[PDB]
Amino acid sequence: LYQFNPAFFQTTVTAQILLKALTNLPHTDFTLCKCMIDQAHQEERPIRQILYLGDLLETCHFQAFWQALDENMDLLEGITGFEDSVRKFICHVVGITYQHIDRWLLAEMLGDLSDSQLKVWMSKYGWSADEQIFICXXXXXXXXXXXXXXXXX
Amino acid sequence: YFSLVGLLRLHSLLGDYYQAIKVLENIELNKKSMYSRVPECQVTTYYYVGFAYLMMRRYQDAIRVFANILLYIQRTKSMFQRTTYKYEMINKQNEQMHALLAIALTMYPMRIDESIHLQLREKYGDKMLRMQKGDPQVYEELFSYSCPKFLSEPFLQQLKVFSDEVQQQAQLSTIRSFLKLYTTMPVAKLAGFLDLTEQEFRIQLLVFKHKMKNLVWTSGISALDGEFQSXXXXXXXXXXXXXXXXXXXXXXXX
Amino acid sequence: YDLTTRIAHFLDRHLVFPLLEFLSVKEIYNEKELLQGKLDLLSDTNMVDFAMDVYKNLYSDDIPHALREKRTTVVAQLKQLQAETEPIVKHGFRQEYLDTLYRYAKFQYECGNYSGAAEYLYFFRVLVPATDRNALSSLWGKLASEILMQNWDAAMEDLTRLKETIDNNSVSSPLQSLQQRTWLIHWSLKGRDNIIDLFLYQPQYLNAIQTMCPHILRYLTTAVITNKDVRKRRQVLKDLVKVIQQESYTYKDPITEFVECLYVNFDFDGAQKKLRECESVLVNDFFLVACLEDFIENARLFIFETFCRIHQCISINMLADKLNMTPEEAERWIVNLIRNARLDAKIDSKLGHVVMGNXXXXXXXXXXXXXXXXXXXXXXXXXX
Repeated sequence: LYQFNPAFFQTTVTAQILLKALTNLPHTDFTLCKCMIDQAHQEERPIRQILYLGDLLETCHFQAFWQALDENMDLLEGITGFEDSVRKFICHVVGITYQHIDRWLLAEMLGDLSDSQLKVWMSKYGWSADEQIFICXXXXXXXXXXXXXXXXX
Repeated sequence: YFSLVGLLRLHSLLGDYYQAIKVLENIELNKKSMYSRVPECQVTTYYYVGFAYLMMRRYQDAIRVFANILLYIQRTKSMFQRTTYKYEMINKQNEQMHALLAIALTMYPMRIDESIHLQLREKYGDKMLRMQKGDPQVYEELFSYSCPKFLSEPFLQQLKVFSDEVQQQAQLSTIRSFLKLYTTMPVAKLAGFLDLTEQEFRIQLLVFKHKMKNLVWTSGISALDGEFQSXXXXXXXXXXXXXXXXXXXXXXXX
Repeated sequence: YDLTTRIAHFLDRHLVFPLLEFLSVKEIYNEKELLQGKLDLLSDTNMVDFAMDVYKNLYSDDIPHALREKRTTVVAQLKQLQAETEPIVKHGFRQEYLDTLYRYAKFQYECGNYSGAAEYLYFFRVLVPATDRNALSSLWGKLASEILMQNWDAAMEDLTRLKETIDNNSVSSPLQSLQQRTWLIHWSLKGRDNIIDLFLYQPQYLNAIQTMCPHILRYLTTAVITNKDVRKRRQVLKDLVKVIQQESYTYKDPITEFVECLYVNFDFDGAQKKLRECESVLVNDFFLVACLEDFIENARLFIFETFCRIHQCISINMLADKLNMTPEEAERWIVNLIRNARLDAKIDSKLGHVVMGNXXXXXXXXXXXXXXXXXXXXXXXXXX
C-alpha cells in the first residue's frame, strides 16, 4: 500500500515491519519486505540503518550486529522480545555451524550475556558443557555386466 | 496471454515483484497457439519467464526459457541452436535477451562461452575473464566502467541492486572451489588465500562464515590448535559408466 | 676479479669511468684501483667536474695545467660551434643544422653537461632527413644520455619511438642495441619477467655499446632464474637451457653457466653457493647492485618451492643440517619468505618439522572424472 500510495508511507510502521521480519529469520520474510520497498525509501533514515543491521544478521556477523545495535534505540522499545528473537536465529545458526564452541564465545555472540543468561539459552536447545559447553551387491554386479557389454558393442 | 505478459511487464517496470510473479504463474499457456500466430510471441514469453527466474532466487527456470527463446549451451556441452524464423527486430530483441541471460547463464554452470556472441566486444568477454581470475578488483572495475549498461527507467533501477547482489555471490564461488578435500590444513595457507578477499579479518570470520553457508566444509575451526581439519563411491562409479555408455550410444546411433 | 679487464671490457665511457667510481664508492673508499684508474681515465677527456671530483680527496692530486687547458679549449669550442650553428640556421641546409645539433650534443656530453647534451641531441628531430638514420640515431643518443642520467622511462620511450619507427632492417643489430637498452630499462624498473625475455632474445655478435657481453649473460641468466612467477619450465628450459644463441653469452661467464645448470638440475645448494661467492662482485655491478638481494632471495624461494612441493612431510632440522647452509639461517629465510605468501610452507622452527599440503579425496578424483565426462558429452552434441 505504501509503494502504491507514496503519500501514506509511514516510517515507524515500515521500520517495525522490517524489524519484525528480521525476528523471523532464517525465513525469507526480511528479503520479501525489501522487495516491497523501492531504493529511494530504503535509503532514508532510519530504514537505511535498519537494513544495515539486517545485513549484519543475514551475513551472520553477530558480534558486529550487537555492537552496531544502539541498544537504547527508540523503535526497539516497543518491539517485545526483539532481542531474544534475534538470539533464536543465532542459536539456529550455531546449531548448524558448530560442533563445539567456547562458552565465552557463545555468550558474546548472543549479545554479551552473563553466565546465568547464557545458561537459559543452552538449556533451551539442550546444549551442555563438556571440557566447555556441550553442543553436539548383486545388482551392482549386474550393472557392471551391462555396462561392459555396451562398451564391447 | 500476450496482454497478461505485457501487463505483467509493465507492472514490473512500475510494479511490485510478487504480484508480477503471480501473474506469471497464471500466464503460461499452450505453446502451439503462439507458434501458429507468430514466431516472436514465444520468444517474448521465454523472456518473461527468464525475468521471473531472475527475480526468483533460482536461475534454473529462466535458464531453460531463455535457451528456448534463444539457443544456449546444453548440459554435456552440446550447442543449442535456435530458429531464425522470427522477424529481425524480434531476433535483435532475442539477442538482447540472450545477453541478459548470460548473467543467469553463468550462474547455471560453465564456463567461458561467447562463441555465439561476437568476439570483438570486451563488455561480456572481459566480465568472463574477471570471473575466471577470481579477483574482485577487476570485477569491481568492470562494473565501474560499464556503469552505463547497468543503468539502462532510472528510478526503476536507481541503485543497481541486482548486479551488486550477483557480484557478491560470484566472489564466493572460487573459495569453495578449493572445496576442502584436506583432512587438516595449515592456518597460514588459509590466511594467504583469505587475505586476497577485501576484509583482512574475514578468514577468522570469512572462513567461519563460509562454513555457515555450507558450500565448503571446515574442520577444527576455532580450535586451540588453530589448524583446520578437512557404497557411495560405487554409486558414483556406476554413474560415470552410465555416461560413457550414453556417449557411445549417441556415437553408434549417429 | 681484476679491474683492468673489467674496465677494459666495457666500451662505453660512462661504464669506463662511472663504473670505476661506483666500485670505489660502492665497496671501499680506501682501495686504489677505483680511484687511480678513474683519475687517469678522466684526465684523458674534457670533463673537469669529474676531474674536479678526482682532484678532491680520495682522488688523484689536482693539477692546474689539466683544468685550465680543458676549460679554455672548451670556451673556444663553444664559441666556434655557436657561430657555425648561427650560420647554418641563417646556408638553409638541414644536414648542416643537424650536424650542429649533434655536434653541440657531443660537445655538451664530453663536457659532462648531460641535460644540454640531451636537449641539443633531440633538437635534431625536425631537421632529420630520414627517420631511420637521422631519427633512429637520435634515438640511440637520447638512449645513451638517458641511461647516463638515470631515467629509464625515457629510455623505453625512445626505444618505442625507434622500434615503432616504420623502417626496420633484420640484418642490422641495432635490433640488438635496442633489445639491450630495453632490457636495461626493465631491469632498472616480483620479478619483471621482461628484462630476461629481452636479454635472452638475441646476440648481435657486434659490440653492445650499452651492455657488456658478460653483462648480458649475467643479467639475462639471473633475471630469468629468479622469475618463478613468470618463467615457464621452457623459460628455464626453452628460453635459457635450450637456447643455443644465448649459449654464446653464457660461455663468457662460466660461473653463471654452471650456476644455472646447477639450478635446473636440482642442486640448489651448489647454485646458492656459487651465488654467495659471486655476491661481492655483483654488488660491484653498477646496474645490478640494487637488485642483487632481491634476485638471490627469489631464487632461494624457488628452490624451496621445488623442495617444498615434492615432499608432503619435511624434516626441517635435518634439511638445515643437510642444507650445506646453516639450519637457523635457512629457517629465518623461510620465515621471511612465508608472510609474503611466496611459500605455502607449514613450519614451526621449534619443532623443526615442516609440512606442506597441495572421503573428500576420493570425491575429488570422482569430480574430475565427471568433468571429463561432461566435456565428452559437449563434443558429441557439437558433432550432432
